[PDB]
Amino acid sequence: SKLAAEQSLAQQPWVEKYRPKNLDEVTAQDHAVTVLKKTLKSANLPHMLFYGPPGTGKTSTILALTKELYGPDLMKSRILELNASDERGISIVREKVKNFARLTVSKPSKHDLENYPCPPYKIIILDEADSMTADAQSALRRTMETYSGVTRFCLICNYVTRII
Amino acid sequence: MLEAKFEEASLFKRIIDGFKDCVQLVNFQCKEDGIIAQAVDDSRVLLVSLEIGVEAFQEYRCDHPVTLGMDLTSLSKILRCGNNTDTLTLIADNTPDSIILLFEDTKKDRIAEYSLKLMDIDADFLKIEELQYDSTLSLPSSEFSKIVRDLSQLSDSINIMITKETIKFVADGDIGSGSVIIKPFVDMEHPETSIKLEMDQPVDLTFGAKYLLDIIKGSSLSDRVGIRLSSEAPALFQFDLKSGFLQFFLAPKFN
Amino acid sequence: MLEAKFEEASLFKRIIDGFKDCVQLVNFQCKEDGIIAQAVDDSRVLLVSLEIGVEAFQEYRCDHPVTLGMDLTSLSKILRCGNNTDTLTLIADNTPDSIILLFEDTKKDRIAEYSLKLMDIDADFLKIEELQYDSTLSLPSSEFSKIVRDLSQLSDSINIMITKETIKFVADGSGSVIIKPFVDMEHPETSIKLEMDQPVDLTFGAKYLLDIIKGSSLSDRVGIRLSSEAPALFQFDLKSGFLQFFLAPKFN
Amino acid sequence: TLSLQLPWVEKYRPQVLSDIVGNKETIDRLQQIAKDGNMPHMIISGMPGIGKTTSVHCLAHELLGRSYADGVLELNASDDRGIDVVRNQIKHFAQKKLHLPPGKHKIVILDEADSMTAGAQQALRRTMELYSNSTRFAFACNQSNKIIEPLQSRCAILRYSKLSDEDVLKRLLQIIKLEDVKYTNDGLEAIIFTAEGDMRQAINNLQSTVAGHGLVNADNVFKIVDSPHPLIVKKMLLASNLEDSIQILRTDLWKKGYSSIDIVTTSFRVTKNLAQVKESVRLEMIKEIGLTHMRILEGVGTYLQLASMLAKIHKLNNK
Amino acid sequence: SKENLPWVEKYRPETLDEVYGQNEVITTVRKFVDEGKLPHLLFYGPPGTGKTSTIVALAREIYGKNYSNMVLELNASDDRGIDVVRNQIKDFASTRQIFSKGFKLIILDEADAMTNAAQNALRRVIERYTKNTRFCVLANYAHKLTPALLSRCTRFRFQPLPQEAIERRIANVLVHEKLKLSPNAEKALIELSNGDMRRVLNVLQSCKATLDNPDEDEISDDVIYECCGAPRPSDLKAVLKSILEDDWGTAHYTLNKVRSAKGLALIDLIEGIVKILEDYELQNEETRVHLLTKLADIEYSISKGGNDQIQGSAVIGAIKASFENET
Amino acid sequence: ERDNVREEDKLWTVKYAPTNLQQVCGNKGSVMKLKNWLANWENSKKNSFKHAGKDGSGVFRAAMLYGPPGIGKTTAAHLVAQELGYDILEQNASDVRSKTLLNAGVKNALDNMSVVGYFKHNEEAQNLNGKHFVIIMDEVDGMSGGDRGGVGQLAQFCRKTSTPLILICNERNLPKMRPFDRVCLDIQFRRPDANSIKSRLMTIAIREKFKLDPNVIDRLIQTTRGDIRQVINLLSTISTTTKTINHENINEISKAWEKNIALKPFDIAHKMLDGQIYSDIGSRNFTLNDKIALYFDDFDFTPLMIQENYLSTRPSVLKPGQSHLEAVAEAANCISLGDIVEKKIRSSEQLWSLLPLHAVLSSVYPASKVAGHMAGRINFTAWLGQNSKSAKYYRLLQEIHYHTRLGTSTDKIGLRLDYLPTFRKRLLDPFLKQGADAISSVIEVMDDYYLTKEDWDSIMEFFVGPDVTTAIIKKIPATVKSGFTRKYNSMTHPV
DNA sequence: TTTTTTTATGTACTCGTAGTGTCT
DNA sequence: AGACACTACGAGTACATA
Ligand SMILES: Nc1ncnc2c1ncn2[C@@H]1O[C@H](COP(=O)(O)OP(=O)(O)OP(O)(O)=S)[C@@H](O)[C@H]1O
Ligand SMILES: Nc1ncnc2c1ncn2[C@@H]1O[C@H](COP(=O)(O)OP(=O)(O)OP(O)(O)=S)[C@@H](O)[C@H]1O
Ligand SMILES: Nc1ncnc2c1ncn2[C@@H]1O[C@H](COP(=O)(O)OP(=O)(O)OP(O)(O)=S)[C@@H](O)[C@H]1O
Ligand SMILES: Nc1ncnc2c1ncn2[C@@H]1O[C@H](COP(=O)(O)OP(=O)(O)OP(O)(O)=S)[C@@H](O)[C@H]1O
Ligand SMILES: [Mg+2]
Ligand SMILES: [Mg+2]
Ligand SMILES: [Mg+2]
Ligand SMILES: [Mg+2]
Repeated sequence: SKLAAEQSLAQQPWVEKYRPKNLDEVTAQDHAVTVLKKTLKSANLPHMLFYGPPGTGKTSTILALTKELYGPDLMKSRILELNASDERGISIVREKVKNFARLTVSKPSKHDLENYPCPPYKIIILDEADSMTADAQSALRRTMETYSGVTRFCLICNYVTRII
Repeated sequence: MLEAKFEEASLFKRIIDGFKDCVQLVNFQCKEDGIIAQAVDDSRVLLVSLEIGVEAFQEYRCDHPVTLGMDLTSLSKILRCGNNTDTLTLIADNTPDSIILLFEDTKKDRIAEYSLKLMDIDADFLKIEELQYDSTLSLPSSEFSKIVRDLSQLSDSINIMITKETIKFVADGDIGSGSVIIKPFVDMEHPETSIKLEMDQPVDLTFGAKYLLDIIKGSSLSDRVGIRLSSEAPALFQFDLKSGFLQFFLAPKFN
Repeated sequence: MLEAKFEEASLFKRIIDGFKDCVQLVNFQCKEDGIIAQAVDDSRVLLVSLEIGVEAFQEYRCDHPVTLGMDLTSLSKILRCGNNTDTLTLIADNTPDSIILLFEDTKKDRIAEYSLKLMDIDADFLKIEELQYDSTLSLPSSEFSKIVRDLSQLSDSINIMITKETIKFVADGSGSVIIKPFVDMEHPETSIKLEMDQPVDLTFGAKYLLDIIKGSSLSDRVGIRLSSEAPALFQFDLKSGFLQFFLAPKFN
Repeated sequence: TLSLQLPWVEKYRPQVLSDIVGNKETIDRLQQIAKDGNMPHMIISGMPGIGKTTSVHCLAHELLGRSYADGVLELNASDDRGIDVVRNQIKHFAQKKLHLPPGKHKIVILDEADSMTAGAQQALRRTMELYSNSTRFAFACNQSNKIIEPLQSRCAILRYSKLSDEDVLKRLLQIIKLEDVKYTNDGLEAIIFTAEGDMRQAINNLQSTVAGHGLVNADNVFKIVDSPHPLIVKKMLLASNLEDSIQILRTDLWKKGYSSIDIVTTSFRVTKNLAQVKESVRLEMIKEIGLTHMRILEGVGTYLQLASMLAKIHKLNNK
Repeated sequence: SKENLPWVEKYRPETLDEVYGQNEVITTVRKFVDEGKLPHLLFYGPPGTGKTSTIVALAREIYGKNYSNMVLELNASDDRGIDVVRNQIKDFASTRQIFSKGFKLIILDEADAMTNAAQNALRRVIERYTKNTRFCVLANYAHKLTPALLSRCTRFRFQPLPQEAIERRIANVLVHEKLKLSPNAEKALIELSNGDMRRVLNVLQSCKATLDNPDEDEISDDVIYECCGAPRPSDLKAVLKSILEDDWGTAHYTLNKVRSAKGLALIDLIEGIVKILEDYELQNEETRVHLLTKLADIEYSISKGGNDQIQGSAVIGAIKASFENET
Repeated sequence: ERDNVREEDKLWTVKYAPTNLQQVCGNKGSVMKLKNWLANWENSKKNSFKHAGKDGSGVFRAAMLYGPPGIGKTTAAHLVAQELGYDILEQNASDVRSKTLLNAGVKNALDNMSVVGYFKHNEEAQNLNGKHFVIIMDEVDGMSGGDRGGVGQLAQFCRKTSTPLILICNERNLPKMRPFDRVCLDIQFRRPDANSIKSRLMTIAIREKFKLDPNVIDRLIQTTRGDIRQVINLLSTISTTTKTINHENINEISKAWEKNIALKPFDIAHKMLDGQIYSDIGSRNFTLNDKIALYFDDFDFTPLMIQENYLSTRPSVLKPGQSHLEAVAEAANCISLGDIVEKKIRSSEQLWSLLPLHAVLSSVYPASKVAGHMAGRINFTAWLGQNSKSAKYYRLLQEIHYHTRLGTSTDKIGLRLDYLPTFRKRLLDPFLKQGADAISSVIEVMDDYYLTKEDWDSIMEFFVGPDVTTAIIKKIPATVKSGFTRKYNSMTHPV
């Protein structure tokens, strides 16, 4: 269980072995993680758009934030990670993303509420949003604007100009 | 918590078949009196309202009023994986979460535990059918289905006219024009074939055929369709279940 | 203003279903004697005519002769709504831009009217003056439907031979059925009669015969008249009139 | 707020051919045709908001009298108009028998005929040719080029033109007289200026100004309706100095909320439809505008790109 | 609860009195709905101007709290094709209301992403059913709409929010939240918004979270600039002065230290230098042509990546070569 | 009452339609040819269409008519069928015409006589072919098309029939009309002459109480572009208000009834490369909007047609101090820019809103740079055939590389550029120097890399320039090649 | 005077195995 | 009870695109 994961991390490349697991391991991107830590005590996480050069820690930051928010148990049930290795046309955005956003948040267990804040919303992260077509991006507008009470959107990209 | 154990399995299957391809997103409400659910069509033209009391269930236990929203496609997919000989059990936890549909066989230990993830629909539960109706009538299900799917071939609109002791269904289209005139009469050896009609004012109003063709699908539940019509009032098409009722509120056309 | 009334809608329903697939538009003339209607196939190969007199109608009123050009698909859709226990009534007014099919039920207070819009058809009504057919035979319609369904599954062209008081239905693998004229007194319905003057050699298609034999529900006996230089006549008897089919042969 | 009133475009929609202030020639032609009968197949083309649908509707109404309900088949772009519809319903209507006066015919109105598929348009040829003695076809479109030549060969072609300021002014004065609205000459002039030969847009802007301010004045009209988009773009491109064009782009277009895509598209359209400069200068300007549009579409749409486009256009104009 | 929504969603206007910036449009719309003469509306404007909020508050004022049921709201998130129009919109327009008496409202939000066939089918739905229903089309780009559909609706242009309206909304938020804001900080906030309320609300929430205190202090310009990562006017003008006056090596060192000490971006510095040099009164426009062309080229190259040092040196050299002609 | 027709209720098109072959306007040669072909039809069928006469008609059992719309193809065919004593069975695109539908309805009529011919006339034998069918299929070009459809069914029916089969279409040179290339006798109805149309117009004018001078009919025809039907409709439409049109109101009449027809992908190349259009006078007559609409008439071939023959003209818009080579280089640069634009258009994100820009960069600007006279002939774009050939060669090279990957461990291009110059000398060269006893070496070499006979034949087709094997393989003695191909199907090869 | 071209969502047509209510 | 007309959801084929 835990020891197997420790050994696998110890037998992984240094890029993935030393991936920041908490919002404290990030060294230089302090302005964003300060707000991310202060909103961890509150419950008003807004829709976020991470942009910058490659290798600055956007994916690591959002993963550490989702972990510190939901715990290793709700981490697998209250997240929706859509990367560039999947289909992200208009059809996918309209069916899958909208169905997940319209879903209700999963009930936390007894051990979850004791150690983690467990916010009343889930997170739909979209990694590498540069490859998303403009129509599939415009389809996300009302999807993220009306279901903000139950889901939160996190876009990640390198060129902020590629997003409408 | 919520425990709703049915007596059979095909009952809920036919209940969902009544409006399978009619609406999409429903929000059931389970209280101490029973399950009640109203759902608006995608085009916001008709409203399905179903109420099943504690009579159709074999066991019923509801602590607090719970609201479970779900899509009818996923509900149909879950219900199709259940055998017609199994026993159905709806379970809900303290807070509203994925409803547990349990299929329990009566002879072999077959525990089919499906978990349907809920939706988050705006629970805009209104209070409807609390208004006085100008004309009320009741007629067998088969006759209504026949008339509807016979007039739907001549046109796309159906005008219903209630005059003094006179019911009239008119279909005016392009290839032809049909008109059926049924008269109120009550039989004694067959009390179920009677066509009752209590009218206070003449009613003249048109509906669409694409919606009547889906309303008549509910004729598999009951055999006496009640129809309530009035000027500027939703047409009430009521099927009477053995425990509750399933009523479709259809919006009349604009002349 | 014409007003005709049947005893039951089943008669007219079967009459229409007998030839509902060979033609789509048909001109029903209406005189004092009865209703006559002929319709040519869309490929102009099969002409279906029918005549029904007053004996089949409970009531009949036709002040002046009038031709009603009506489609068969819409008429079929309209007649499918009626029930077999209803009394069909055809009603038409002066300048009949439409025709009313009225269904009355005798034991319930239900009156179902259906107004159908007529078509504007080129009424090139050809005369049906009698031509002396070389051979005139008659045999029950059921065996005719069976033999045509048998030869149809083998090929498309069906050759008919009337020779030396023998009938030959051959389909080119290659199948053949030979029929003898034998008159039976104990069973007058299966009496295959034949009057031959010249030996006839005709050749028809598959779909035409398949659609003609589907009308083998009004009469238990069909009469076939053949000539080398004239189209074949397949007559089915009715209670009051008759339903004739006229089929053109194939090249030699 | 329980019920609303009909707009002035629908309320004052002409119901007779005399109330149409469009092209006098074609209107008088349709009037004489409806008065004598024998309406032929026709295709009416033009721009939106000049009286094409109303014209054919008034024609059919005055030609059919009370038999309009049973003799006119109206099919819009909102209804299915595929090959199946033309095969079944249009053919059944053309073959349908109807006793009409000895000078009238059944009319098939097809609104937005430029949207019908090629199969339906091809199937309609023999449908309109075999029943041309009891059924007539009237198409109403915006582009005659979208209708195939075989269909156009069997009908008359009526090309509706833009409504001059005189006709729109007369219609607006008639509407004001029928509505008793306080107006001013400069307000009506501004309405005509912002309408650009669009009668429907003119009536809509007039009703909006009336219900929003009460008095039809140039001030209120310009306050509720901005200046035409293509004219400001033309004035920006035709500027003699780079500073003037930059100031125009900044104040009139960028500070008022006009997106970069709309600006570059209007610039392309104006340069294409321009006639003041030579063909080669217009081609170079279109080339630069397209080079800028290729960056605007990639998400690099900012004020700096439009400023650079204007600078390159002025450098081209700098001999 | 509403206390969990983001500030952009939490402070969404629910009535027409909470929609600032648009006064000529809001008053005319209120008069339309009061006198009853409500035509087909076309709200065209940039993102974050308040079109969706305006139409939602309008439908709320028209139908009451029953807005979500008496109004058909379609957007780009929903499937909007020609068959979708033909069935849904025509059946909604042709029939009557289920809950009350009155006209119907079809809100086609973000209708600039609809197909041309859908608009061609809808343009005759708007004209045929116009006595029992209405159409409101929201758009950011007026070029994606056909002229036929564009001519059937009354066009209302939502101007970018001015200084006074954004300041009023900021004051309302500062009353609703236990937060204080500096005057110069407020001005800088107005400057980096371009009339976008969403950006203002988002960065206000971010600076409130940045305070790291129980909010007994004030939010200054430093907090704002460190939150949005935007360059300060001081560093902007210092870099511009070092480029215009100092040597190549000195200007390079100044740009490097300014962009590396605060972690600023080259695109933000480019935009700031462009905004500053816009007020510069110069000689013959050739220098302005060269400056604009080279800066736009460098911006388009930055929009695709590359070497940041090479692009910074390119900016310096381009500005220097452009101002070398102004002599 | 219903049979009673009214002349004021019929269109001028149908009330003045030709009732006999002597009233058709122009194209007498085509009508006479069709008449001679239909008259000699049964005589040709009697000899299985083997006998051929001086007219050249009799070998094709079916005939096709093609031309612009409205010149009288259908009327001529119907009149010939009526005057030759035949029964007309007419079908067209308005009726459901598919493969299954044609097999159901029409297929049963190619070898079956009519049924109404008997009822019409039997007492007097005017002609033996009165009981015969003629299948007049109008609007053949309106079918669905493709691999599945009634087009191929009719093309195959045109090969086996015992009844005349006339086909009418408006567009002949179409891909869907390709199966009809060599199966039916093709007749072309062309632009009718002005004299016959002039006489017909004079007749219908004096009949309709309408004044008309013969000086306007030429302009009417040239604006109508050979369509008597549109001329008749124009006369019927304008005569109701203006009863005289000689030289005053003809300007507005022509400007209002101009035929806006799309040009063929070859006429667009001629108009685009026309030097007069880009002159100072021609620019304000054929505006830039018209030039862009020219490209938009067919935006799939116009850029290719321009790039094909933009350097095969004599420019007349050369600026002072600019040679032909400079203009051609600028046109090629703009062609490359339009290429980039087109790649951006037909790629992901579907940037089709850039189509007007691609109009100028690919078609308008390169034509304007090189506009002038046409030196030779307008050559069709050869880029399509070269692309098809290169794609086929890439497929073959991919097969060869996937066969020999087990030994080469290189890329497709790395094998084409490097391995083939040695594979040629390994396989083919021993044949030119060692006779027929070098067969075992070649077999072993091709086995060591899993080559095949088809692969061997495909390898020798990649080399160009001074190394072409199309003659070297023919120089090889046939005995050596026969021994090689015989040894190939004998020895076992491990795939 | 003539042939072809990668892909991406919307639109329209077609055959078509399939699921179920009905009649000899 | 079963056969077969009626039928409506689904895979395949193209056809445009300002
Ligand atoms: N701020 C950081 N602190 C510590 N390690 C970091 C930081 N940023 C990146 N890393 C390291 O770099 C690895 C990659 O991090 P990522 O978050 O995937 O980079 P990135 O920003 O996603 O770049 P992309 O995916 O190409 S846009 C992490 O697993 C860490 O080992
Ligand atoms: N000549 C006119 N006289 C009076 N009102 C007119 C005139 N032309 C247009 N209108 C008004 O504009 C409204 C709509 O006109 P339409 O005929 O629908 O426009 P159109 O010419 O058909 O262009 P479309 O429909 O957008 S392709 C009418 O209801 C009238 O109120
Ligand atoms: N005029 C305004 N007054 C007050 N708040 C506003 C105003 N405009 C925008 N906002 C705020 O910004 C949020 C988003 O407004 P929207 O109306 O959704 O923007 P929009 O005008 O529709 O532009 P889009 O949706 O990007 S096309 C609202 O919920 C408010 O919090
Ligand atoms: N040569 C002609 N002389 C006289 N009238 C003609 C001539 N050609 C056509 N017409 C008229 O045009 C009408 C229709 O001619 P058609 O032959 O049907 O046209 P078409 O040449 O077949 O082109 P289509 O129908 O678009 S394929 C006829 O009834 C005549 O009134
Ligand atoms: Mg990443
Ligand atoms: Mg119109
Ligand atoms: Mg919005
Ligand atoms: Mg023709």
